[PDB]
Parts: sequence; structure tokens; C-alpha cells
Amino acid sequence: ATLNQMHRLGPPKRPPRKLGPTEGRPQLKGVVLCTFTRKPKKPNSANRKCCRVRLSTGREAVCFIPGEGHTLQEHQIVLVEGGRTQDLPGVKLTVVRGKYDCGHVQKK
Amino acid sequence: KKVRPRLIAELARRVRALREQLNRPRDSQLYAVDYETLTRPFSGRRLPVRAWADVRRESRLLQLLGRLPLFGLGRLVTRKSWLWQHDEPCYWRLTRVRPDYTAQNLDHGKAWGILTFKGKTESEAREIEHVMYHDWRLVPKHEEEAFTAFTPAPEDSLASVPYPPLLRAMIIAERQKNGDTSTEEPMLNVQRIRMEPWDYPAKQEDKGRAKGTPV
Amino acid sequence: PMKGRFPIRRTLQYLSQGNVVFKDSVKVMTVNYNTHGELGEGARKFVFFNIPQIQYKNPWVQIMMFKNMTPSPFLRFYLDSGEQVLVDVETKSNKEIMEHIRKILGKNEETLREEEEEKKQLSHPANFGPRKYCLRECICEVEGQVPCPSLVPLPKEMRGKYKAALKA
Amino acid sequence: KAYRGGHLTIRLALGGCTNRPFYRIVAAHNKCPRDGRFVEQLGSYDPLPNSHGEKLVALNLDRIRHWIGCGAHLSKPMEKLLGLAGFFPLHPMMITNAERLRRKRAREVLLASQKTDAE
Amino acid sequence: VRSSVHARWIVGKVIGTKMQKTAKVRVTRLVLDPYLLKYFNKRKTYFAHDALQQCTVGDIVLLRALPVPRAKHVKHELAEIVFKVGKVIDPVTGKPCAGTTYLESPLSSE
Amino acid sequence: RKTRHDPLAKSKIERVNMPPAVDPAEFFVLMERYQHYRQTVRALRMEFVSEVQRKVHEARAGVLAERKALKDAAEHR
RNA sequence: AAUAGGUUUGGUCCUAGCCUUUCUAUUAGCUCUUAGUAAGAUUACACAUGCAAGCAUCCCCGUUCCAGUGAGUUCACCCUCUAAAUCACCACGAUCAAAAGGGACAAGCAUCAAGCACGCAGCAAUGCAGCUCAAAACGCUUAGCCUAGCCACACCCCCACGGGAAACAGCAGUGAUUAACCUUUAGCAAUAAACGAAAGUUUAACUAAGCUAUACUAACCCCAGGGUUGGUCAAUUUCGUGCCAGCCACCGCGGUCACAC
RNA sequence: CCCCACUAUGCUUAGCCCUAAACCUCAACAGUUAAAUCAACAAAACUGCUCGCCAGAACACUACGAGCCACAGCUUAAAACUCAAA
Ligand code: FES
Ligand SMILES: [K+]
Ligand SMILES: [K+]
Ligand SMILES: [K+]
Ligand SMILES: [K+]
Ligand SMILES: [K+]
Ligand SMILES: [K+]
Ligand SMILES: [K+]
Ligand SMILES: [K+]
Ligand SMILES: [K+]
Ligand SMILES: [Mg+2]
Ligand SMILES: [Mg+2]
Ligand SMILES: [Mg+2]
Ligand SMILES: [Mg+2]
Ligand SMILES: [Mg+2]
Ligand SMILES: [Mg+2]
Ligand SMILES: [Mg+2]
Ligand SMILES: [Mg+2]
Ligand SMILES: [Mg+2]
Ligand SMILES: [Mg+2]
Ligand SMILES: [Mg+2]
Ligand SMILES: [Mg+2]
Ligand SMILES: [Mg+2]
Ligand SMILES: [Mg+2]
Ligand SMILES: [Mg+2]
Ligand SMILES: [Mg+2]
Ligand SMILES: [Mg+2]
Ligand SMILES: [Mg+2]
Ligand SMILES: [Mg+2]
Ligand SMILES: [Mg+2]
Ligand SMILES: [Mg+2]
Ligand SMILES: [Mg+2]
Ligand SMILES: [Mg+2]
Ligand SMILES: [Mg+2]
Ligand SMILES: [Mg+2]
Repeated sequence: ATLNQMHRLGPPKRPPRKLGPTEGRPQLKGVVLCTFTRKPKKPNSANRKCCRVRLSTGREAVCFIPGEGHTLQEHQIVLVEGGRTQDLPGVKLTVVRGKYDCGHVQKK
Repeated sequence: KKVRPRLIAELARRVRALREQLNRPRDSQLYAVDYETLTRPFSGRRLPVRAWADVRRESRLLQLLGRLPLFGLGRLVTRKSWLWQHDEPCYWRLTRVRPDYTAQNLDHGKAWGILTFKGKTESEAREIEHVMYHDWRLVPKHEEEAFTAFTPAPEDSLASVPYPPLLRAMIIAERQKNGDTSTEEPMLNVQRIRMEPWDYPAKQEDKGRAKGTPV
Repeated sequence: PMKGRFPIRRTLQYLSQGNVVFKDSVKVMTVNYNTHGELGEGARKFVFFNIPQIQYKNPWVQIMMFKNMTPSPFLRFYLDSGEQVLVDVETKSNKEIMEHIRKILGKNEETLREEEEEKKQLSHPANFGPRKYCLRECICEVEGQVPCPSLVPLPKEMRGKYKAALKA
Repeated sequence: KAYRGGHLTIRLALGGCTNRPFYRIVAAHNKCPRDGRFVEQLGSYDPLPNSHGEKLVALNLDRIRHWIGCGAHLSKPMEKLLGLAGFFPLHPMMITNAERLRRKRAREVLLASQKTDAE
Repeated sequence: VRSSVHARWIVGKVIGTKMQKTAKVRVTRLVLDPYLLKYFNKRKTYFAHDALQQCTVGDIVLLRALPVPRAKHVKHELAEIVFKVGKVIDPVTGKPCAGTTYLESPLSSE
Repeated sequence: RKTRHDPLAKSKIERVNMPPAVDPAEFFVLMERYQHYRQTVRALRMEFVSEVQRKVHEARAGVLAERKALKDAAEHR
């Protein structure tokens, strides 16, 4: 562009940064509604343990439960953080192991 | 950019100023006192302890003038605090009185007069302060000559004082820098600094007044 | 690279190299020049090279240009008193034009030196405060004075935690 | 922030850290916060003795005289500093507190002697 | 000499004469573009009192600030017509010109 | 600090501020010292006020200011 | 975006997004010795209790400040003029600084493009029909700001006569709420403020303490944990598991020799 | 798709509609062939100046708003969800 055009348009404007599933917050509190397993997209194969929670913001979302084995049940409290599960399309939240009702993974 | 007018603010501002002039408390309300508790029933605030003895023994100015013809215009009134503090005659010569007609005994109001403080009389009359204080005494007619008799003592007061040590050294150092070789000592002129006693009657015209809020 | 011919003109270093600082009387400076003609060449280079430098040093003076309105180029200054100063610039180079206006309406090197000195009086070296305004923030930075407790703990005797303990 | 009335005052603004006080002499509106906005800084005062056993006091006498000439008041600790410097007379309470200290120590010296005499 | 108006002297181009005894003047100033460090024209409108209604759209005028504004938007007065539209007088020679050409040669009056 | 609309504390309703005791000798001596001290400080304040006014007038209509004003006006012509 | 790096393909080059490496802050997990210092509700939601403004021979003066908060938001800056206030009192003055006049002054959206009286002349009567706007008017949305500090607000109705109603966005403290979690300490000794002629009096400002790895500095005979170890990117032995269980920021790993679980 | 028949339509007049791979996919004006000639291909590489336009892919010649003789239309033209490529 010419100098006249650059002067007329002004400095560039960054697109307003989009908030993720945590709405720009480190963690969110949630209530477990149901548990289930999801199949990852190809070429991965597994039954990844997930759950649907009602976030403290009123929104419902699916969350991945990391680690080997969990004991989450309906009406239990969990803390969810960011970070997508790479091979689970649409799953963008992760339960924090060792907080509220979700305990740490049992050794071996 | 044109600020939106705030009409309720101007309206309330005028209504408050109006109610403060039509509901203003009178001297008989503001300056009443309960001699048992030594509190003002208008605000429930106690008087300072150093005033308790005089509040029970001395009279307010209008308590004296309410008993005189024409409210005592032309009479001399002095204060017990002046009689104790100074040996020279201190008194007001009354020229105008505005009594508080709302008082049952007409023992409140305002007064104007000519001040004679420590033997020196002022040139013009002005409003008298502390009219509501319990501190006033009426000078009898057969005692006015002996009470006002005063001979001015010679005002043998100091004329000049030295400068503070550092200021003096800097004034002298500045002389020598500019070539001045004078040996005269720098001196502060204190003749123009007339020190009034702290109990000199202040200007009542420029004094405020308690706002309306009866308890 | 930077756009346009002579991109040096669009640098803060170049703009600060102007030596013309108008006296307080100058309020408007009009420039009448012609786009073509060999005798108006110096006036065109003056508009091209020097006008930015003049405006940079005199931000509150109005500068307005006019093209091909008269047969010859000229400058005209309007002073606060109402006086007008006409300067014929035909045949002169842009450097001779800058030196001319500097002589008749520019502040001399003496007047500018004094102004710079009166500014230095605003930042007294002995004052303490934020780095934006002062050299040092606290007297504890001066060698020999009691240092800051955040770096050198004070003796227990100079601390209120133990002054009150002993007294109490 | 235009205040209702008020006036300029030459006073001490507290700086430094906990147990390490340091004062800046400033001219400021009397209604402003102690350590907040000021009009001009007129000096400083380090109350803690330095390595040479000295309390350092800086006074911008030229500007102090200017602001007094413009109607600025003086806080009581500031008046005592100027008295110690010889710029003002000694404040009446510096003289009186000194006399009180003399009478206080004259009684202690008397009590000490009476105790030794009894011994 | 004092005045509460900010712009004391300004030159501009008359762009409107539809108000009675008032000329609408466009004034341009050079403003530095901070990023590009290039000067660009910044224009502003001023109403100038013209008692004799002598201003024509397109002429260059000199405006003087009034002591106090005479109207909400009228803070200046016409002090002088610098360049009358289509009737310019060369200030350097005092002869009438049409663009970059003389209408009367300077040699006429020596 | 409180505002005039805040209510008075109930634990301070019956508080009576008793004035200090007075030492006649020291009271009188201290009273004379304040008079002399404040007379000297007022004399100093008057001199500082006159200096401030003298410097303002000097910078406005001083001999060096009016002389520099004519010099600048002459150099301009 | 840098001294850059990884990743498009069967392969190359080009273009390009995403991510890695750096530096901070908050929160979470696990873990944690001392000392000094700095800093310290998520919420303009609701608040139990105590305290936070007095002074002074009565009048007055002060409680319009300080302290708090960030809801709203071009009232903050310059010039002109000019009150109140300080200079004891006048100061034809200086200082300080309102109201008023002129100028300047955030971001995003133009799929907000027209606004709808927004001008001028005249002593008036009244006359003219103008004024702003793509160089962004008008409008919507977001946000305290340009930080020696400033602006704004002070339960709500922009305001506060009036009304709703009964007020911690003063200190300490509590309920609810949030990922977010300091003591219902002491003292007016210093400084600051109010008052007093003054000795002085008052002050949850402040000062000195309490609590907390949020940070900085220093230290410790005994006392180390957390995370990583396929490549990017410093660093894996032996087993178990067998596209299962699980793992990664990116590319990817796991189908019986897995340095990736 | 191949063969036959025939209509709207292609034509004229009077009004609309306003689109195209409307692309020679190469903006207008002025100038150069020397330097480093230049990623590849295409139709050699550049300079000055101006206007228009562009900023990962897809969603999308779409939704909504607005304008329009257009009413299954045209012009202007986003976002959410999604991927680590295109
Ligand atoms: S910064 Fe000076 S004492 Fe801490
Ligand atoms: K796989
Ligand atoms: K890349
Ligand atoms: K008082
Ligand atoms: K505040
Ligand atoms: K805010
Ligand atoms: K409000
Ligand atoms: K104190
Ligand atoms: K097209
Ligand atoms: K084509
Ligand atoms: Mg991946
Ligand atoms: Mg491959
Ligand atoms: Mg908020
Ligand atoms: Mg005044
Ligand atoms: Mg103002
Ligand atoms: Mg447009
Ligand atoms: Mg839309
Ligand atoms: Mg706008
Ligand atoms: Mg907000
Ligand atoms: Mg509240
Ligand atoms: Mg309100
Ligand atoms: Mg609180
Ligand atoms: Mg925290
Ligand atoms: Mg206390
Ligand atoms: Mg602390
Ligand atoms: Mg194995
Ligand atoms: Mg492993
Ligand atoms: Mg047919
Ligand atoms: Mg035909
Ligand atoms: Mg064609
Ligand atoms: Mg074109
Ligand atoms: Mg795209
Ligand atoms: Mg189409
Ligand atoms: Mg469409
Ligand atoms: Mg539509």
C-alpha cells in the first residue's frame, strides 16, 4: 500500500482474542451429570473415559478424565482445566485429578 | 460533550437554602443551656469543663440589657474574663441592640458597640462577639468615671531584633560579595508587627452560625 | 525498504536537524511555489526537504502551501502583531532560503541555549523520587547512610518489634 | 482535585521502609495525603545517623523563602528544623522541652546522691 | 490584545457564504503521522465575521481572533483577503496575474 | 475517618475531656516566648513576601527587562 | 515477531497457518527450614458486633479532609477570564484554584451513513435557511486513566426537594458467591490532619506488630522436592501390557524386542 | 449421450433485469534495459507515482442487516462449531 493509504487505514487491528472453553479462566467448578466413553478418531483406537459436567457458568460440556481408572459418579463435584484431548473431537476440558471428589490415580 | 443538565440538583439546592432561612433556629434555641447537666438541648453537646463555673455564676449580655431602658444603649459593659486578665479598663459602649423577641425573658440577641480594650478605644462601632457567653457585667452609672479612668503608659517597646544566626550570615556574605564593606548589623524591624492579645474581640460580622438541626 | 524517494526525510533524526526555530511572533507561514520552471527549483526542494523540519521545530505555527497561483515563488509570514513579512525566493536554493528565514525570524543560538538551561532547573539532582523524575528514590541509596532493610537487616535495637518487647 | 479552602504548607512527607524512616520536605496543599501529591520538593531529612554520626538535612533555602513569601504555612517539626539550622529562631517548645529535661535530670542526680549518701 | 480565543491568526480557504455576514473558512494544518513520520493536512472549519459580505467561495483569507466570540461558532473576523479567487495580485511585483502568467507585464511601470 | 453522618460511638457518650494542669511559672514564661517568637517570624515572613513581590515586578517592568524588550524590538525592525 | 526451531508432499521449491524455545502474573496438583523486606476478597452482592472526629471558657472551627472502591466514563491537560481560600489586618500584588469561554483528549464496529434543528444576522421586532457528516457526523459495544498521581463514584432512582428503602466500595470481621479466602492486634512515641493563644487533646490516617512461598534479599551442622528422559529439547535400565490400558505443546506412540503407556 | 417432432427462447418495438473463466486471470500514468537477470511455471527483469484490493483453510457467490422496477433475484457480507493444514 502507499503511504497515503497506510495513513488513511491506520495501524492494524488484532482480531479480538477468542475465549476458550474455560472462558479465559484457569479452572472451573463443575457437577458431574453422567460418565461414558468416547472413541478417538483414526488412526487411534481406545475407549477414552469422559464425563458431562454442568460448569459453574451454567454451561454443560464434555470433559476427559485422565489416568488409569476413576470413581466419578453423578452429582459429584470436580474441577476442570483447559487443554484439548488431541484425538477426541470436541473434548476441550480435562478433569483435575486430586481435587474435590476426583481423587489421585491409584498407584499401579 | 454538552453535559446533560441536572435539574433535581438545582431544585434541591434552592429548596434547602429556602428552608434554612424560613426554619432557621433562633438565639433562644441555639444558645440555651441546661444548668444541671451543662449541655445545650439544641444539639445535646456538653460545654467545655473550663466554662462550667462561669455558666452557673455569670450572666449573658442580653440578660443584663433586657432589664434596662432601650436595652441599655449608651451603657458600658465589661466581661469577667477581662476583669481577671487585665488591669486596664476593657469594655464595650453599646450603640445598637437587636433582642431575640422569641425568648421568654428577652435574654438573647445581638449587640453593637464601640470597643475600648486595655484603655485604647476604637474609631468605629461594630458587632460584639460572645454575646451568648455567661461572662458579662454592667458598669454602674456612678462608677463609670472611676472605671474608665486610664492613663496611657509609655509604649517603650523594642524596635528591632537581630536576624537568626544563619540568615544573618547569609545577608552579610551577600554584602561582601557585592563589594559592600559596611559593618552595620542586619536587623529585623518589628515596629510594624503589632501583637494583639489572643483575647482581643474578633470580628463578629465574619463569624459563622450553627445550622438548623434541633435535637 | 522504506517507501518513497528520500526516505531519510521520514526519520526522527532528520526532522530534528532543522535549525529554524521561529520567534514567538510568527503565527502563520504560507508557501507559494510553482511545480515547473527552473527558477522555482529551490522553492520546490524547500517544500520537499525543509518544510517538514520547520514544522517539526514549530508545531504550533500554521504552514499552508499554494501551487501555481503566481508567476514566481515567495514566502509570507504573518506575525502576532499583524505585520506581514514577504520573502522572495525565486532563483535561491533551498539552503539559502533556510538561512534567510533563520536570520530574519529565527531564534539565535544564544536564546536557544538559555531556554535549555532553564529546563535543567526542573530536575534538581538533590530531590528524591521515582526514577521518572529523580536520580535516586531513597536516601538509603547514598553510601554511608543506613541501607534499606530489604537488603541489609537492621540491628535488633533499631527495630520496633524488639523495642516494644523490651519496653513491654 | 480542588479542595474547599485550604492552603499550602511546608511539611515532612514520610518515606523509606519499616524501621527505616526518611523524610522529604515538600510544599503541598494541607488537605492532600501525607505522602501524595505535592507542589515542590524543598529538601530532605534523614533522621538516622549515618556512618559519620550525622543527621543529614537538605534545605532549598531559595525556594523555601519563595513559598513562605507566597503564603505557605510551616508544620511544627519543620519549624524546629529551621530553628536548629539557624534559619528561624529556636521554637518556644525546643527551649521549654530543654528546660524540662534539665529539671528532670536535676532530680535524678539528686535522687542518686541521696541514695549513695544513705549507703 | 488579549483574547479568550485559541487560534489568533489563521489562513484558510472560503468554502461557504450562505450565512449572513459570515464566511465559512476551511483551515488546514500539517500534522505529523507518528508511525509514518510523514506530515498530512488536517482541516478544520471556522466561521468568520464578514461585515461587508466581500468573501467569495474559493478565495484565501486571513482570519483574526475576536476578543470574545460573537456567536456560538463565530470566533473570528475577516482581517484580509489574501488571494481573491481568479483575481490574484502578485505580491512580489504588485501586478495582476492569471496562474503562473502575468496579465500586466512588470515592465509596464518599469 | 468518620463523616458527619456517622453516629457517635456509644462507649464515648459520657466522656468528659478534662483539661491539663497548669504550672503558673512555666505557663507565663512559655506564653511570653510564643509572643516574641511569633513577632520575629512575622517580621521574617514580611521580608520574604516583599522579596517575592520585588522579583515579580523586576521580571515584568525591570530595567533589564525593559532594556531587553527594546533591544529585541530594535533588532526586529 | 528472534540468531531461530518443529509440522503440509511419494519427493522438491514457494507461500502459509498452528505450535516450540524466552519473560511475567493468577489459579490448581505435589512439596516446603530460617531471617529481613515488599505485596496481599473473585464479586458496586448482603452484612452480626466493636471501633474509625473531635477540639474548645460557651461562639465558632472541623467532621466537605484522610481512608475506600472501579460501577459509570473523553469534567483530568493548555490558554483566557475570574470567585472562594492562604499571605495577622489592606495587599489593586503573589500563591493556589472553581464556575464560565476557547483549544486538545480511549478502543472496536461503516452490516451504525446520514443526523433531524443540530445555524447565522439584528439593540429589539424579526429576518435569512442554514448547521454536522466517508478527513467518519449520528449511533452501538468495550474499558477507570496519560500512575510523584489523576478522574469518577459514595445503597438505588445520572441528580436527591421527593421516593424506594434502612445502606462496612473506613478498619477488623462474617454470610453468600468465585479457580481466587490476611488479625474481630497495639499505640498516638514519629510524621500528617482537626482544634486550641498555649501547655496540649483526638485520629482503624499512620506507626509498630499478626497471618500467607505471591515476589525480592540473605542464610542454614542436620534437613529436597517437583517435573522431565521418541524428535523439536538436556536426560532410561529391566519388566508388565499387546491399537487394550493409557500417553503428547506440535509431529506422533500402543496390533508380543514399546528408549513414547 | 444417438434419431425425430415441437414449444419458451434467439429477431423487431417499448420497458426492465445488471450477471460471466465480463480473464489478454497481468490496475492507470511516467520511465529504464544497467546493475543482483530471475524461487517454479507462465507472457524477461525493474523504477517513480497514484487509486483499488489482500492477510491459514473451510464454514461462505452463505446468515443477518441495508439498498434495488429486481420477490426462487442482484449488490454489500459476517460469526459460532471444525481442522493442522489448505
Ligand atoms: S527504599 Fe530506602 S529504606 Fe527502603
Ligand atoms: K495409533
Ligand atoms: K512454518
Ligand atoms: K474549635
Ligand atoms: K481516595
Ligand atoms: K471503572
Ligand atoms: K451514582
Ligand atoms: K501522633
Ligand atoms: K465479476
Ligand atoms: K481467459
Ligand atoms: Mg497431535
Ligand atoms: Mg509423510
Ligand atoms: Mg469489574
Ligand atoms: Mg479573592
Ligand atoms: Mg474549570
Ligand atoms: Mg467504505
Ligand atoms: Mg449483519
Ligand atoms: Mg463517536
Ligand atoms: Mg466497567
Ligand atoms: Mg455496600
Ligand atoms: Mg447518588
Ligand atoms: Mg472491610
Ligand atoms: Mg490470592
Ligand atoms: Mg485505638
Ligand atoms: Mg505489616
Ligand atoms: Mg515389552
Ligand atoms: Mg515411560
Ligand atoms: Mg418459436
Ligand atoms: Mg435481422
Ligand atoms: Mg470476453
Ligand atoms: Mg484505476
Ligand atoms: Mg480465510
Ligand atoms: Mg454469482
Ligand atoms: Mg446472496
Ligand atoms: Mg436478506
